[PDB]
Amino acid sequence: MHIERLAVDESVGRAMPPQRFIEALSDLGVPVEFAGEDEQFGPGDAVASFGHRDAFLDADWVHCIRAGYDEFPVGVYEEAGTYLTNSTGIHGTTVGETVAGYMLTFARRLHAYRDAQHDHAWDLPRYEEPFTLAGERVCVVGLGTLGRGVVDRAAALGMEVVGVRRSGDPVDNVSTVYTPDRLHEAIADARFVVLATPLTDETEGMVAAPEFETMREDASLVNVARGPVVVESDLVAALDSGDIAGAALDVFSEEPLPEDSPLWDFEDVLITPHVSAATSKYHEDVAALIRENIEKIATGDELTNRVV
Amino acid sequence: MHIERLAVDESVGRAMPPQRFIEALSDLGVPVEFAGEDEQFGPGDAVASFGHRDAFLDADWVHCIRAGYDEFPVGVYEEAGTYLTNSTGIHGTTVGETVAGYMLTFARRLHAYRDAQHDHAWDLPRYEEPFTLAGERVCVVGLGTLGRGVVDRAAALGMEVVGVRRSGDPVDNVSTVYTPDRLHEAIADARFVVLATPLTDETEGMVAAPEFETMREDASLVNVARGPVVVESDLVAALDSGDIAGAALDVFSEEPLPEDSPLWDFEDVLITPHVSAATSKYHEDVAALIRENIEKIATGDELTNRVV
Ligand SMILES: NC(=O)C1=CN([C@@H]2O[C@H](COP(=O)(O)OP(=O)(O)OC[C@H]3O[C@@H](n4cnc5c(N)ncnc54)[C@H](OP(=O)(O)O)[C@@H]3O)[C@@H](O)[C@H]2O)C=CC1
Ligand SMILES: NC(=O)C1=CN([C@@H]2O[C@H](COP(=O)(O)OP(=O)(O)OC[C@H]3O[C@@H](n4cnc5c(N)ncnc54)[C@H](OP(=O)(O)O)[C@@H]3O)[C@@H](O)[C@H]2O)C=CC1
Ligand SMILES: CCCC[C@@H](O)C(=O)O
Ligand SMILES: [Mg+2]
Ligand SMILES: [Mg+2]
Ligand SMILES: [Mg+2]
Ligand SMILES: [Mg+2]
Ligand SMILES: [Mg+2]
Ligand SMILES: [Mg+2]
Ligand SMILES: [Mg+2]
Repeated sequence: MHIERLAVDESVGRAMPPQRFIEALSDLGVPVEFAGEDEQFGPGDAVASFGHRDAFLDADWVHCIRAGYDEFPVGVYEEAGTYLTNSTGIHGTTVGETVAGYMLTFARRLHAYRDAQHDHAWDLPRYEEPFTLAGERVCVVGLGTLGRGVVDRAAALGMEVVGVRRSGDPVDNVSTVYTPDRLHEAIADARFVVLATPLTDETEGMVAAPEFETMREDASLVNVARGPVVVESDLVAALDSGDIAGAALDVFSEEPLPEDSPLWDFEDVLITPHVSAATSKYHEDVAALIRENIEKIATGDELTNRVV
Repeated sequence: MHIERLAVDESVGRAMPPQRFIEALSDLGVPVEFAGEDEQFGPGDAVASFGHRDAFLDADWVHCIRAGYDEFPVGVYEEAGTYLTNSTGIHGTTVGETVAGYMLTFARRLHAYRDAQHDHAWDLPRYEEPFTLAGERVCVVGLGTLGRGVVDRAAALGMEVVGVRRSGDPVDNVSTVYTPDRLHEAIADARFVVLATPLTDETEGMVAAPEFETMREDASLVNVARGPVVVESDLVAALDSGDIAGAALDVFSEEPLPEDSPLWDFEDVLITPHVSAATSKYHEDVAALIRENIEKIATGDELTNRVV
């Protein structure tokens, strides 16, 4: 690989202003150019993009500007001989902070107060409603960049932390790590269950009616992974039946979440519009990954975040 | 002083169910009795109360179940020989968590999402709006139990932390401690300014138009102290003018906050109903101070949290 050009697909617009991103890449040593839906690639092309296009298969290298690459046909890239990288490793602080925010919102009742603020109502909680995260248990399912960002902040707040990962191996600040076949043991005693796994064959529909049964009735689910990791209809049923207490949800089976979803109306559900990782500096964070991999290519070393 | 009785004033019901507090004081070595608003007191009586009654001055000891004793006439107690203690030392975790919650709410825009949830609207923030607390500066004004509860959590979240206290003496996790005569220096570069001082002759009206001028236009004020530490009309004016960005307010010059107050309507104000220290274990927290002081009276040692 000898890269002569970085093309920036217009789909990066879904996550950030393209112009800001192009300006963040200006002294790379190769030209950085905007590319639209209908363009052609070839030897020496690198491409930064949000979604997949078949035209990218003519390029040497595609960088997906998301951590999740579940919408990329990974097998076709391998067969085409086209390198594919992702943006894992940059979302730990933003997502960890958002999730700390969700848990504190539930513990301190901030969402109920915000509801009351609209009515100008000085509504006091029941004595038993407010609690402290200190001493409460969180189970973090997926212990990568997102999961660890959550873990570190939960641990800092004095929470008891357990979690689940594919390898079952120790993780700093996690008292007990479980393999995925022991999910029900992991979630059983947790006040919060946080989902931070990629969407894969194995994780799709992982959290469904049996898991909501196992969960504490006073527990909340947090999904910052992908919508289809949860069976959304089972989630609705569990919330209506009281199998769990509530949820903070950033990702959904259909996005935007349809207006007629029952999820919008549960008091103890927080809906956020796939923004748990949002940051005014996203363009710089992704640009740094692109720069790193340019140097890797130039010096003939293995790419950071290589999917295939 | 030899205590023969602990009277539990009915005003404790403003903070916790009195039956829960009475039962948590069962092993004091003296009887614990409820006291209505028309109750007589004499030698041997200790009282546990939320607010002041002149009737208390015939008792030997009043324990205020709040940290703030500004509604108690301290000069009137000293002259009368009646001991006064407060409940400072028990609100660090509850207030610390709530303030962390407020700051994360603003950084991650959760309040705006909650507003959109009511309308079933999938409304992304503007790109420049979401940020991370990590790397941002907070000034904590008041470095006692509440202030340290805030500091420790802000520091753990990766914030730069400075603060203000009377003595100027070092405090763990505060990088620069200022005395109150350098308030403007302390607050000028802060993204968040947090108030955690008592209401005193010195602190009343501390934060007014000139301080809102000094503060960053992108900064937010957090008030978990007492309403009159801030000049409320100057706050409204500052929020209208954009001298600051917003505020999280748990305390007000008049509580409950009047429906007609303009503070309810600012998008970037969070109103909470004097609940930043709310917890379902408050009865246990308050009882343990009372137990402590009972033992110190027996051994004839100096009381904890003695006011006069
Ligand atoms: N809401 C949002 O805006 C965002 C969502 N995401 C989503 O989060 C996902 C995770 O991203 P990131 O943390 O960067 O990814 P990482 O690759 O850093 O980590 C993935 C983690 O998931 C674990 N894992 C894999 N399969 C399973 C399983 N079956 N059960 C439990 N754990 C499993 C891995 O285990 P091991 O450690 O053993 O390998 C690893 O700990 C992305 O794929 C994306 O879908 C990402 C960014 C933002
Ligand atoms: N919203 C709520 O529900 C609650 C509100 N509060 C309020 O918080 C107040 C503080 O409580 P707590 O932290 O327990 O009290 P503490 O006595 O532990 O701490 C008070 C702090 O205020 C500092 N201070 C005093 N005067 C000034 C000033 N002029 N400028 C800067 N700092 C000053 C003191 O400085 P130094 O240490 O140097 O003397 C001390 O560090 C209470 O009096 C009460 O009004 C308390 C509990 C709950
Ligand atoms: C969109 C950029 C991050 C958000 C999510 O898409 C991801 O997988 O990273
Ligand atoms: Mg309710
Ligand atoms: Mg259940
Ligand atoms: Mg707006
Ligand atoms: Mg930051
Ligand atoms: Mg003054
Ligand atoms: Mg002044
Ligand atoms: Mg209104």
